[PDB]
Amino acid sequence: DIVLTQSPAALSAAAGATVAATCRASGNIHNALAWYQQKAGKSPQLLVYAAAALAAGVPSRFSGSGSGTAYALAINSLAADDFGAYYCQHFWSTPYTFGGGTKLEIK
Amino acid sequence: AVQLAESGPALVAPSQALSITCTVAGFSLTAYGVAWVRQPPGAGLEWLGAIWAAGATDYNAALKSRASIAKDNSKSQVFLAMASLATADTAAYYCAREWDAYGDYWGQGTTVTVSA
Amino acid sequence: QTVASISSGPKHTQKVPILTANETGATMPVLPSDSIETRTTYMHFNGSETDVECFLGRAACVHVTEIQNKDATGIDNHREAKLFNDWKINLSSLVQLRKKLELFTYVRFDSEYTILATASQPDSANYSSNLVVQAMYVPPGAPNPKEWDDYTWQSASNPSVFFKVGDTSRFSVPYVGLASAYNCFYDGYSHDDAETQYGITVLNHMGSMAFRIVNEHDEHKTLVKIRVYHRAKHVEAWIPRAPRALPYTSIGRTNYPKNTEPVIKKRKGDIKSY
Amino acid sequence: GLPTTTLPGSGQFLTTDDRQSPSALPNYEPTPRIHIPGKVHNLLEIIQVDTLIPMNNTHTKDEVNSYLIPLNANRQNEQVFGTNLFIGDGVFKTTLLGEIVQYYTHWSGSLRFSLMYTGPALSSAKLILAYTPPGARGPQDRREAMLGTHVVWDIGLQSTIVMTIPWTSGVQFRYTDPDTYTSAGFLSCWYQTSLILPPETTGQVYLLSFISACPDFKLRLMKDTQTISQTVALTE
Amino acid sequence: GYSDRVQQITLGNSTITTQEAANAVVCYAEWPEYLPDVDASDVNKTSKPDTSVCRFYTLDSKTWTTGSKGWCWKLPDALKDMGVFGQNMFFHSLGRSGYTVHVQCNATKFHSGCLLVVVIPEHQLASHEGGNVSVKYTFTHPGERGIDLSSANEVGGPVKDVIYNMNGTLLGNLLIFPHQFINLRTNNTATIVIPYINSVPIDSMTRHNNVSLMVIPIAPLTVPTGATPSLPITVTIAPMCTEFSGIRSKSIVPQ
Amino acid sequence: INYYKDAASTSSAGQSLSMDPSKFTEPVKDLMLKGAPALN
Repeated sequence: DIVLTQSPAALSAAAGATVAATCRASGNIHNALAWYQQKAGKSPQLLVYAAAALAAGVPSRFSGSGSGTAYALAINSLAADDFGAYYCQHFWSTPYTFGGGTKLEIK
Repeated sequence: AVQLAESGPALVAPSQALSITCTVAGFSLTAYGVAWVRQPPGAGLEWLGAIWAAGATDYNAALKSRASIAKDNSKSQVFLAMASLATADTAAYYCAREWDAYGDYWGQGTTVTVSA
Repeated sequence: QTVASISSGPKHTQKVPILTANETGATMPVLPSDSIETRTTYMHFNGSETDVECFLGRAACVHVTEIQNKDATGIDNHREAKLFNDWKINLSSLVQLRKKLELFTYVRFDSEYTILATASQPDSANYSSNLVVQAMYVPPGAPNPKEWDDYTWQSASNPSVFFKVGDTSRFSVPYVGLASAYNCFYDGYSHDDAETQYGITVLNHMGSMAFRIVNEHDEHKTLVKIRVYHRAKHVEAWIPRAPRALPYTSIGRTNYPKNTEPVIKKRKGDIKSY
Repeated sequence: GLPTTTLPGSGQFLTTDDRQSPSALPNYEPTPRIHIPGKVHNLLEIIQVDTLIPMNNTHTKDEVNSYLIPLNANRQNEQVFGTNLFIGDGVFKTTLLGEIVQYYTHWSGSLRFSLMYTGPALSSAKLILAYTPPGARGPQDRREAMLGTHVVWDIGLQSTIVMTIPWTSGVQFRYTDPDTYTSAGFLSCWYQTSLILPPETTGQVYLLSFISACPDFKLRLMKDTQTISQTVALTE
Repeated sequence: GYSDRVQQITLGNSTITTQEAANAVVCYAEWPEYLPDVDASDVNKTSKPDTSVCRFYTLDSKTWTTGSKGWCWKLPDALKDMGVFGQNMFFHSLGRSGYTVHVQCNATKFHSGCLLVVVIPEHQLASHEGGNVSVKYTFTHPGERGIDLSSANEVGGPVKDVIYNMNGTLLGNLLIFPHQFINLRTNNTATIVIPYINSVPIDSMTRHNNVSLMVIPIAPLTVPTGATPSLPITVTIAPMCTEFSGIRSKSIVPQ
Repeated sequence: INYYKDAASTSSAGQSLSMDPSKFTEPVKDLMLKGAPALN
């Protein structure tokens, strides 16, 4: 079963900065990977499906990239809305395991 | 409007049977699959399983011998059932909808605490 | 009289026409009669309009240019002032005929040109001028005009046509390609050189048309737009190609702009939705 | 001098006229026709060639994955894909059939729809490819789908099914532009049994969808395409 | 007996067998032929160096690894350093040739993936800058190595987006060109026999490429668990009915 | 009736009468019959 390694556990940053969360995979995911954000006390919200494509209503500063086994969620000009735990999940070949998670703390 | 309302007992003794319903609005369960994902507080998301758009279920590889997902198409309800509850099952249980085979349209969840 | 579908009943057979292998690179000509029960219908249809003589053989606007009729005193080059204007003939400047022609890599046709001239006086005219346009077909190697009234417009061997503005011209030109067809595409160079241009060839060179107003000038300034319409005829086309998906950027090049919009339309929904 | 009367439309330039005209190059002898392979006489020849359908157009960008229809392992009774059969729009708009269709206003005749299976040779699947003719909606449970025109496709040594979309129309011609009166119906694939993968293989296998025209295909009333457009004239 | 999937192609002293094959493609149903007198304009007697040039030349093998976008070769350019064929190509001003292109990719019955093997006559490449920017000579003439479509854009190079076929046309519409598929469950080889396709009877072989061979992964390579995520793709090209005309000194191309 | 001496001056040729899609749809070496197995 495919095990997703998400890095790092946390990044303390400020608004306007550029943040890159990285998700690695034990097996080849073939871009069948999703990115979730989660604010405090909220349901997880799908940001980037298919490892590169933004979801509905997701603002154009999030950008998924990567293929094969290395996947990277980059935020260009982070804003105040963009704070919380971030998750990677693969949707290649059940079980659809998650990553470890990545927090973002206000600097 | 696509809505998925989780509804559980929210407080259950251990070594019992757990049961969460996901009441579905805005779509039919014959056409979309439903995924289950939990989140214990502090810890990250764990995928529990998925019932697909017709009956076939895939489960978390650690929890397969105790979790079970069923549904009722005519009632638009999805039934997560867990057995032999440990205190690691204390989580916020979410239900999703199959969206390009990804998980989306997450409900508000139910906090289910396993305690005595 | 031509059969569209044949009558077919229930088959329970080992000869299976609808299972094949497209790894062979072939499209098997599977009929509807091969997998459903059909009735006899007739075509009533020859296919005469999807013929390439009919497809590529109607007049498309290929060039729109400006020339002027004004007083040429002290004007140095007479070309920037648009007292004359020449055009290197191509079917690649305006993209509607281009996408029809770049469906093939080789095409051979007799050309038919219809040249329409329309006048306009945007300021200070007491009347509309009755003007004559000279359209001089200038093959490569002929002296190009530098003045609107120099020796080159005598056109002793250049074919030239005079027509009134508002009226139109019409003349045919034969297939003037160097090769047996025109190259719509050219995976090559003129010669073996590190800096020579790619793809642009003289294998689709068709000549040039120089345009001037034969009249001197009036008090007012007359803007004459010249629109060239090309109709291909006796069309022979070879090697059908993939259709152009992206917007063109240049004549004679297959280039497309950076950061262009996606040409495949995204669904509203999943792959399961209708 | 012959007495003549000059009719309406004299001095007009209809761009579709086919008349004679004086040659600007008298006595010009053009280059000989050598034999070039691949000569096209008629566009109904080359739309009978299958080309890949970008049927997974669920991505924000155009890539190779638009052509790949994903199959999944533990799936009974579900849907693989679905599309309406407006062949001058949607998934068909950019195919070779759908690009030449957009030069014409009316179409008639049957469509050739192929699916190539691409998974491992030790895998297996049964799929049911359904054509729903118009007047009904797009089918939703595979029971609604097999009431229409369908092919049950067992996947084996021959990786390609060829479904025809037969000409199921009361009107003799359909608009290539999407019009509701003259819609062609719906196309959908469903898991007929499931996809069984061999051991040591996992994940999704893909289908490649193809579209072409049957020999009864008709096209008429040539028109411009909405595919290509232009703002300024191009230069060298 | 009559196995359509087991073929032998012998050209010269070179032989290719395949046991898992589709039917070969003869492009536009014309087999290669020599230039007849009715089409010829060049008055030189052509040299037809049959067994020494009309033979298989195996190129360098490409590694297909799950994120491979594709590869493009140019003919006659991918054979410009290949034996006697490459020498006649530079010592003559004119030359025409057909080709038997044979692309090879074996796997197991556990592998999946699909290669579009396609021959495009006069695949004029697009510059990645757009505008009126040309592609330089050395990028359109890469030789045996070909163009790797997974590589980055270089200054003066072509665009390498495989979805737009390096020319502004979509990938799915390449099947109008004579093509095959190496679908790994079906065949491990693709054979395409190309005639001489040009608007001139004979041509310069150094300034111009007649056809392009593109080997494009459509469906991605999925290997079984524990396998290396890599399949070699080997391309073997043989000239066919090859004429050469206008013998002079050896031409000097760039690089 | 042609009113000019040049063959370029004439109008269109008409229906081309060939309509052979087999060089594009079946450009294969060995003849694959419809109904037969493609590869044996």
